[PDB]
Amino acid sequence: KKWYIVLTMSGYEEKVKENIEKKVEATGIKNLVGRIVIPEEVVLDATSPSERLILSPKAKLHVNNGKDVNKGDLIAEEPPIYARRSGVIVDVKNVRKIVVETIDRKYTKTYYIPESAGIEPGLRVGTKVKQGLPLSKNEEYICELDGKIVEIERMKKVVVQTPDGEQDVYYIPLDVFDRDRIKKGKEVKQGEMLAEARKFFAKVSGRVEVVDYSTRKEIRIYKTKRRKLFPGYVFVEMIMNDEAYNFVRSVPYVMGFVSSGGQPVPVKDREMRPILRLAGLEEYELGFKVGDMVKIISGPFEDFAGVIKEIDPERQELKVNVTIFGRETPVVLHVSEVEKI
Repeated sequence: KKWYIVLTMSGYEEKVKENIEKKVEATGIKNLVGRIVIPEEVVLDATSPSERLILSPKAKLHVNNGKDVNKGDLIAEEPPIYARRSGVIVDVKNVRKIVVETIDRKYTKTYYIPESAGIEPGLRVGTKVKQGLPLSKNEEYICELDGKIVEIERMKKVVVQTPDGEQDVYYIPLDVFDRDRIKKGKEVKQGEMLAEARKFFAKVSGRVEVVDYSTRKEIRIYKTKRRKLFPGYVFVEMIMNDEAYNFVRSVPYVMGFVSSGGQPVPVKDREMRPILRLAGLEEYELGFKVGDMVKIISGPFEDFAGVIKEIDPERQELKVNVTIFGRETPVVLHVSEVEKI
């Protein structure tokens, strides 16, 4: 029913959590121990993306800058495609979409090379291209702009023709192409879904960074590292009495509790709050120099004093030393989360 710190040897925290969890299982005593937390700090650990997903500007994102995700999470969703006007399909054509990002950055060049023109072998995401270099195995469709491919995708070009003769062009991603809905000669109606929505899941675990442009959205996922904030501490939620005490105290590798005199001290609310926030167990809201005293104003460690120790501009990051549990503790955070006092 309350938080207590269990002492272990530095670097044995995880074993103690497992042991405790097992003892609970092998024992059937399930009313003593609740949640068990080993406060870790997730830091960036990648010089560049481990996934870069490129998406339409109309892509619903289920993530957001700074967010941390696991290898299977839904990170985005592309809406369905709808016929803008009524008419008949007059052409359906296999077409490769090749999106080139140029050194002049900022916005991208999309190409559509008819499959019947042979897509050049050797073209992949990451491939450098220069002007004059063909993209098609034959003539036509030459690259007009030096850059790199950031997306290549098979599609169907669907041309719907209105009764008076005008035309709408849609590019259907192949994997959602629907042979019975989408075929030359078929009547489409305004509002008709020509293709379903698409989902997207993290190919990798890490921290997301999204670019939100009018030209396109991106999700980038970077490999992160985890660092135990307090070696030798295990925070365990538990009723505290003889039985609970002895129950956890006698776990292998459990060395004791943090306690003044007798029965162990339940962590002060103020000191536990960062633990909880780091644990995702609570849902929460200029010229700095090394050695500067600052106040954390946001985040897990909100309301804590600190000392700048490391500064990382062009990332607007700070490593500041904070005292919790009378322990000097380096925490990473954004400049937007501190004040210079």
